Amino acid sequence: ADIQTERAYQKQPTIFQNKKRVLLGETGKEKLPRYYKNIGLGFKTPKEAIEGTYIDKKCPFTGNVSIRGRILSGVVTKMKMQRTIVIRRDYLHYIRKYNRFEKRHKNMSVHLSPCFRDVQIGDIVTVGECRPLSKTVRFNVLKVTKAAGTKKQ
Amino acid sequence: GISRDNWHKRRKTGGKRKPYHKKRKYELGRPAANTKIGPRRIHTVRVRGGNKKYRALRLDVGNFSWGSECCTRKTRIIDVVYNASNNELVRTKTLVKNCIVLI
Amino acid sequence: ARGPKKHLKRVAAPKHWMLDKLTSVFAPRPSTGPHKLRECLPLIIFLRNKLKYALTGDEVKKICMQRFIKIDGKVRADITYPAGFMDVISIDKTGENFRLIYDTKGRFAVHRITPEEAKYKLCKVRKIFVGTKGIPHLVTHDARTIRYPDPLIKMNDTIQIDLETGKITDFIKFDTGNLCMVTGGANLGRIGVITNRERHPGSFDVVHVKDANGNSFATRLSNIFVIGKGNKPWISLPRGKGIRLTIAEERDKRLAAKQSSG
Amino acid sequence: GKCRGLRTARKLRSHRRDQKWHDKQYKKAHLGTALKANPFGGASHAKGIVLEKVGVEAKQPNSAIRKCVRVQLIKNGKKITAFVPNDGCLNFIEENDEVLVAGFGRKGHAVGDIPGVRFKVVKVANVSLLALYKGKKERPR
Amino acid sequence: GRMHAPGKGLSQSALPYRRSVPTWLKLTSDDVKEQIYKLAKKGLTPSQIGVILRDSHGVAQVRFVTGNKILRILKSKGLAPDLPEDLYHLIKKAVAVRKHLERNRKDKDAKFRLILIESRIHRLARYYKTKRVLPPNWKYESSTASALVA
Amino acid sequence: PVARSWVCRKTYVTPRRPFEKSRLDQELKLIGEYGLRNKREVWRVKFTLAKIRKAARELLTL
Amino acid sequence: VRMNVLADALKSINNAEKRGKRQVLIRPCSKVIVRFLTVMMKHGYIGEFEIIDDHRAGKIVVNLTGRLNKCGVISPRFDVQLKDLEKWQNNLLPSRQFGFIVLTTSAGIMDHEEARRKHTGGKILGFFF
RNA sequence: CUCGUAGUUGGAUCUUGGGAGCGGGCGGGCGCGCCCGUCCCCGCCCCUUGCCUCUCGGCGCCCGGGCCCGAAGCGUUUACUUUGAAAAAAUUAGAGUGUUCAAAGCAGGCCCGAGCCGCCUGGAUACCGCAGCUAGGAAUAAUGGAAUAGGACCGCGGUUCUAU
RNA sequence: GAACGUCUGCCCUAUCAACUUUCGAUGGUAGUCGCCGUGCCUACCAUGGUGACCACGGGUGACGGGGAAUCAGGGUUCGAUUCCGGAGAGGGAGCCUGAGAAACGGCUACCACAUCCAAGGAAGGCAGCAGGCGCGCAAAUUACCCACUCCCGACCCGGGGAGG
Repeated sequence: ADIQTERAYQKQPTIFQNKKRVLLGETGKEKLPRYYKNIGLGFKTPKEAIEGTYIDKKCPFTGNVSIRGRILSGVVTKMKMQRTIVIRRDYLHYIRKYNRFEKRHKNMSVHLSPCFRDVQIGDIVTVGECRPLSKTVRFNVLKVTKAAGTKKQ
Repeated sequence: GISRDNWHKRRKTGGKRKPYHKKRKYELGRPAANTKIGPRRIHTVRVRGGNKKYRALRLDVGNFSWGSECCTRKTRIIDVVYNASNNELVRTKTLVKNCIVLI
Repeated sequence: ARGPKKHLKRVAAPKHWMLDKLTSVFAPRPSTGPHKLRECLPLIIFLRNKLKYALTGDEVKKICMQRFIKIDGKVRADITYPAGFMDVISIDKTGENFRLIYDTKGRFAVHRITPEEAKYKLCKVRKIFVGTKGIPHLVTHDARTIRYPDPLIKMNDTIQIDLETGKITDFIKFDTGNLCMVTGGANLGRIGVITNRERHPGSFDVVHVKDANGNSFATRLSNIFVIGKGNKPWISLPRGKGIRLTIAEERDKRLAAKQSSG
Repeated sequence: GKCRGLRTARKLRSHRRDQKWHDKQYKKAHLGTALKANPFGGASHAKGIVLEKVGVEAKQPNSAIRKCVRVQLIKNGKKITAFVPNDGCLNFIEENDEVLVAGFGRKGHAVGDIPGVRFKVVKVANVSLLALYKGKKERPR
Repeated sequence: GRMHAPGKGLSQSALPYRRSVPTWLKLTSDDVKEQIYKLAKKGLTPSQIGVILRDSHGVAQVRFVTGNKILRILKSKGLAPDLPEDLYHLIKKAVAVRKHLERNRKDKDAKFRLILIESRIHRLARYYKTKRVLPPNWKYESSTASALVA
Repeated sequence: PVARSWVCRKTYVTPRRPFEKSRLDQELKLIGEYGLRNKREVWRVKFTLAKIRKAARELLTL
Repeated sequence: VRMNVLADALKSINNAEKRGKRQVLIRPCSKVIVRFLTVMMKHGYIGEFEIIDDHRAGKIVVNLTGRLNKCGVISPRFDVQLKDLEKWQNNLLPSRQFGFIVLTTSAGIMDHEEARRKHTGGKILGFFF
């Protein structure tokens, strides 16, 4: 998009787009490459990456992340906080002193690539772990499930 | 006297990760200045792991390549026409990553 | 921790060395190489209690200087070295040559070997990240960055060097139903055809084991160690026949052979 | 009320904690007041300095005048009252000498028929009364 | 159950266990659908549509004559109403209750019914919110008291 | 820090209600039948027997 | 709301039983309390019984017999980890010579002996005598 | 004394559904066969209750394919019961075990002048919460699907495409 | 080995109910930075993260995990205390050398001290073994060897108030 104007310049360096003088090899006529780091455990390159210029250095479908350690999921709750989302992994604690359970949940912080949009409240988002990104966001968004009414078309 | 610290920062909810230990040499924040163009001056610094790395003081020339033919020469940093974080590093003439120069 | 430690404890040491509770608190630690603390043998305690040559350690240190004992085809000046499973030691003053190999349970069973079989050691492949100069050169968990292996070996096989650092000989490849001896884990003494290998994405790979006596189970990938292709391992198995006879069964054989025939 | 669902612990355990806050066997050992106002800081012994020797009344049912000493604590400094056993054992006591008094045995409380007395003496001139009467030793009186 | 009323009596109905077709005057599905559409067309409520269909034609259950019922077939036609029965009847008695109170302010014990009125419409409003016959937010602070009232 | 041993156990198990003289009827008939030294042995035998019997029994139900 | 027709069965049967009526009629029912009825029959505490069909609740008539003492209902609904099974046996039901606590789990309905025999445990809901 | 947010909870029902089912494990007349035991309990099943559509092939089996497979179970989901990796040695529950009792200890014995340049094989399991991981299970709990119409045979593709 | 790292657990407390902030508390962007990840750090941007699911606030004789006295299964009291981690080096702060250090059995300040001395100046830090002194009811000895154990060197040729 009109994305090329962050406070540096960004592109893909694998196969050179300036290798032809006439403006047919540069961004120009035929779009430059955009390398997709080997993605897997069921994961691949959906619409977004191919259809657009959606690069991020901490993207899970691109960038220098490594989805390892554990693999989890959660629910979409609060859509503020540009480029970062907060998700509740509601579980119910279990006790042995008493033979009953307790309620306790941990809220999770994830960055979400400009790839994914039209995210709405109340669905599932699957998540992975990669290199520590910041104080809170230690995770990565992968899939979005439910963005429509509950029982109709 | 400068050294990096993470637990020094407030916690997620406005609390404070209180101290529990002594500030170590693992966490360094080594102080320096920014290398403009001038007389070539460098010093090695003895850092973590006994390894020693090269901190610049001043320098003029390096290795500038060309992409559309991929060929480097050794040219002069006369000036600095843009840096990508603040509006005054242009004039300050630092030497940083993705620094923009009219050379 | 501000810096590496130097004293290891009696009680902190692994229990597979007959840990003692009145002698002291400290420990004989090794020199930190391949076949690490959890899977090593202090050769000082080997000469001290394992064959009981010198009653106490004050004399155990002497055979190295006496230059009758050697370690891994090279002279020994340290009475100890990082050395564990499959370690050949050739005492050519009483003629006793040992492999340090695992018991029914993992006691470094007293194994006597023919030095002819001992010359060619079997070494597991750690990895080939890809060699320098466009030419690969493999690594072993006994720390052998071996140059020039055979140009078809995939990881988790075992190479066969002669205490040497050149090219190699007949090599195994990890596949179905080929003999194994665990390196650690709880499956020591359970040797059998693999028969199945869950190379399952999403976790650490697992190797099913159909025992030589019948019992079927599954082990983590890292635990299993290739010992023999086909239905024969070239590695000799000591008393216990490579099968841990059950504690329920061991009642008769710990008692009609110890304290009944001696 | 008396509810019995399963995941209820958010109600269950916290209400149970709050409703625990009524036993003496909870209060007397789970809030600072008990320790910080026990007549001493807590010790089976109470060494100190005798500051005077007097008699304490009894109630007329069991009429009596028992032998009790004001001890000046060393661990804090306050004054306490302790009876002395071993019939004949008040005349020995030379005051301004470091003495042992233990609480009267009733563990933070007192016996009836000598009210106010929650302490009792063993050492005087660093010499026990249980040795003074039995004669296996003697004070440096 | 039974909060909003202190009485517990029930006298609603217990349809003939025999789910068979009524068969007194059969009056089969054709004119039944015609009357159902007419009743809904002229501006009628299912609660009284059923009463009329039981009175003149005679029905114990519309599901018996035809599988789709009144609400179902109106919803397949396009004649969905403004607000449903339980919100609307309580609204149109609330209008009367509030008229009462603010004409006789001293009735301290009819504010106690007004309050259960915002409570009943509040319960059913946050119910029909999930039913999604009402928008995802539907606001009654007595600000919706007379928007539909001329 | 030390290198001495550390292990001890209890043998002369306490009487759980000695104030009736009837458990003492047992205790004095033990010396009336075998005349040994004190009642440490009484309690040691009653511990050993309980331990063996219970080692069998609590494993029985499984 | 009205709740737990299982509990209401275990209260209505014991309401009528100590009054001695030969059969009993209970307004509500479920397939699962039917299943308890069948587990009860396999031991023979109750006899055969009839399932009156009224789609509104489903009524049950069941004969009461001198083969019974009482059967309990446990809300909340626990789980027997197959460690605690012997514990529950020894602390709820009066006898190991009759009466056998009940479990709903991943191997069908069952009482605790047959549960232990198939080596699978689960929720406690019943225990009879 | 009423209302009401979280608050903990909750109607019925959406298979506990048939066969003579078979081999095998059983209560039982009979001598695991006939069978009574809602498929008494599962591998193979049969009315049903999920998948090879995809590569090379395993006794099949037909003529590179296909009824099942694989590396492997990829067409919702969770709760919760049965599998193993892990539960740092050790305090212990603790096997074998004369410390002359007892605790203590992982110990010793067997020999003959040793005279053989010796022998026995030991110096064991289990538990190690919750939660992280692994495979079964689908009874109970929740939740979930094609209501103004779309799940499927590339239905026939106008249209714009974009390689191998 | 050593930090950095993914999910998940702490004791009391509403006479703590709305907080965290330009002084980075919320993330992105760009740039320095140290071994990196990261407002570790500065600017321009979006003003955000959290809790009535107990946040924010607190307070704890807060050392913590394996475990001890008990104890029908329940639980109860704890666990400075030989294992391990994290810790501090009379209290902070600052640093060269070192593989590893913010090393006080390397120092430089400062703190409050006080060691001396013929006052021009200097120069010290037992929560190691002994101990003293003070406290307190309360815990051992200025005994030796490193003969067990270890642990150190340029290294069976020397070194140990580690341990005995």
